[PDB]
Amino acid sequence: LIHCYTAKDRLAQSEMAKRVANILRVVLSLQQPPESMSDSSEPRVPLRLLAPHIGRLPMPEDYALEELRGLTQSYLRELICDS
Amino acid sequence: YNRVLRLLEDVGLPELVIQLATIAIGEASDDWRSQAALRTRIFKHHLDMGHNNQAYDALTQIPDPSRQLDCLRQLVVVLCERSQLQDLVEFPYVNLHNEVVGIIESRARAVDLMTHNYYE
Amino acid sequence: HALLDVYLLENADEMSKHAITIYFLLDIMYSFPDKPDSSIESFPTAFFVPGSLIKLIQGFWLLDHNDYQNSVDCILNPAMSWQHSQIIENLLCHGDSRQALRYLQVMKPVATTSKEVKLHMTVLLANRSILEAWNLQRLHNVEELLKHMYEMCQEMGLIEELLKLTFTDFEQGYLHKFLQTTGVQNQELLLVHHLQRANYISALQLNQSLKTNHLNDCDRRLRERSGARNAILDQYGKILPRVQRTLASER
Amino acid sequence: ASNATYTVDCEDYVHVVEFNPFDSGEAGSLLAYGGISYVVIASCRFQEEDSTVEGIEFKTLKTFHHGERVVAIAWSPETRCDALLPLLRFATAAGDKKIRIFTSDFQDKNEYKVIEGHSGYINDLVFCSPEGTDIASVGDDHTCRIWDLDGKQIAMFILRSPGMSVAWHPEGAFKLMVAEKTGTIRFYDLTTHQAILSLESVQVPLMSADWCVRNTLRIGAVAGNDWIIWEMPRSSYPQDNKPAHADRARMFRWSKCNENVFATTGYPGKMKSQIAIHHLAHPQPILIGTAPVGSGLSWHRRLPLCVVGGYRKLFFWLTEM
Repeated sequence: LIHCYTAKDRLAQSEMAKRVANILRVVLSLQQPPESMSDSSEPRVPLRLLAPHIGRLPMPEDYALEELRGLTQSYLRELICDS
Repeated sequence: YNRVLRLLEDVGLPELVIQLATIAIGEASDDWRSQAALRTRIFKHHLDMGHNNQAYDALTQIPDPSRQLDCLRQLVVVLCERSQLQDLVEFPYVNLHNEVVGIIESRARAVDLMTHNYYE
Repeated sequence: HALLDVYLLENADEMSKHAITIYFLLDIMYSFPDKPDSSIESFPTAFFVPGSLIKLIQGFWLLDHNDYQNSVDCILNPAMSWQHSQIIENLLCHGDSRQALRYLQVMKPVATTSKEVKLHMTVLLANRSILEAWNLQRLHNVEELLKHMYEMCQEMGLIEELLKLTFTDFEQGYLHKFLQTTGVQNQELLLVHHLQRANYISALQLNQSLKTNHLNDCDRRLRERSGARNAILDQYGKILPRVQRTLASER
Repeated sequence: ASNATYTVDCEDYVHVVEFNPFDSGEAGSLLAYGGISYVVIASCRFQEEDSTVEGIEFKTLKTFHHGERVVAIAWSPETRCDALLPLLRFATAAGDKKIRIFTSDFQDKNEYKVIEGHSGYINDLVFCSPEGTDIASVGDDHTCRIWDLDGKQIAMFILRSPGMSVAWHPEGAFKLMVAEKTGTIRFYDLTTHQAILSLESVQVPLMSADWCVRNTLRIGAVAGNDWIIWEMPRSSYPQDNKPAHADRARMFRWSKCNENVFATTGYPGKMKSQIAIHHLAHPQPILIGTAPVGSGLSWHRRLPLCVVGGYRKLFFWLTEM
């Protein structure tokens, strides 16, 4: 819901989304338990809330939607695995 | 079959090495390591022969991700050296588009100012 | 008497007559296990029958007797076209695809007919040798072999692994035709293929076609999948330049 | 290593290649090549024959399904492309130990006949009659066999070792040359069914022998690593013997236009099969080509041009005369 009413507002918004996303990626890296005991920690489980939050997430139509498209591709891969 | 494969490699008959290695994958049944080694061998001989599509197909079938990445590095290098840049563009790398950029960047900065086609 | 009268047939090979008689003597010997010194064993020596033909007929007799292991061991001993098809079809009917592959790899029968090529493709697919089956289809009829490959990959659930292969423009055009004709689930797979190939315009147009055809679909699971598909593509549609959005929204 | 002067792409691996040595009545030179399961008949026209051709005009005329790996191809003298009565006839040997005679009108009539009776692999075959009625074949069963077009065996010669090459004499009626793996070249009279003469090679195995069409007294061969030339009737001993290849020579063929020029090929080897073109006046090859893996060697009828089959390609070398 960020309401960056001005320029830099949006400037900074973008900056922060970017950095946060980077950090989150790195952190999840060793996150939900590396599955040494499973056939390499396959992410079979899919969270609907994360997908719903992404839809209501607000940012520029370029990079943010490109990231959303990548998430959608990951969801499609998960659906194929479930099939 | 691994013994006959060594013999056909020493005689220099890469087409027959591919045919025999394809048969030997059938006998390898549950041994994913032997299957990885045989598929890496098929990839190498198709690449050496210039069979770019069949080399790419063989690379996608490798069950070992470490060997698949090393074969992918070899494919990218050999196609760049052969100036077969169109095929390389057509080939659909998975999440490894940035591995290519990182490799070419590592070579580009590492290499001298005299440009070739890595930067291009 | 009716067995012995086979010897009076003109223009028949003598070895083929001895082959029927040997096959018959094996049925008699199998009916009487309790006497090892039967004068019946002298037949091949008395008529100079090659040890090579003896083992082949024993192999055929064991096959009809449901002893497939010893049958194949007799036939493969170092000492016809219709027989190749029937051995492979019999092994496939009983579910032993591994022995059918072993037979095909060792004997390498020449597939001359579209039926034999479809049979060999089915052996390779039943053993998960998709790349070999795919190459056999290209080598041999191209529309029939590609149709058989795609139908068998759909029946065996291998379509997701098939989509990872490198297609020629011709093979790709035929796959697009096949996946468009063969039900709604294959149009979702074609959508995934267009996304994997970076063909976003065709993926968006196909999803608009699917959005128009599903306005009456009750089913809860297909509705949740179509909702997710629509949400993903509506996110991709937002990222596209205004011109590409116009081209995607222009019917 | 010289690059090939011309290169033509093929569908699959080329196991054998043979130019039609006869006049077909067309402006183009007919070429046959054998793949894994097929035989292709093509027309070749070269810039050296027609100034309207840029490099090589290569046209596939017909493809025959064979079903087996072709090892040798022989053209029939009756082969004509004349519009009034076109007739394509050739024989093939394959890995199944059978000979196949193909006949075609270049239209819809495509017939083949299977000839059986060799118990070992056939290594070479030729048409052995001016009329194109008889086929000679040699193989690992230690026989040279003569067949009519009906597949009846007319004659059989028992060899002392595997027959490796067979050639009809270009001018003299009834004379068949047979090269044996142990180094013996025998001549047979097909009228008397007798051996007339033999030559012996200093090296073994003897792998290929050919007649010089321009000088019927000369025979060339490859044995071991060396090429060997005899001049008849002067001696049963070689006139010349020199190195052809560093590791095993495989094929020898005389140029059809020059009595001093011939080509040799190395064995399907790890160092990519070398073609060497030799001239008798020179101690070294005049041309050394590289083919990655190639089988078959044939000379064009008129041009100083040779062809070798390779991995999905035909390679052509023009020799400057």
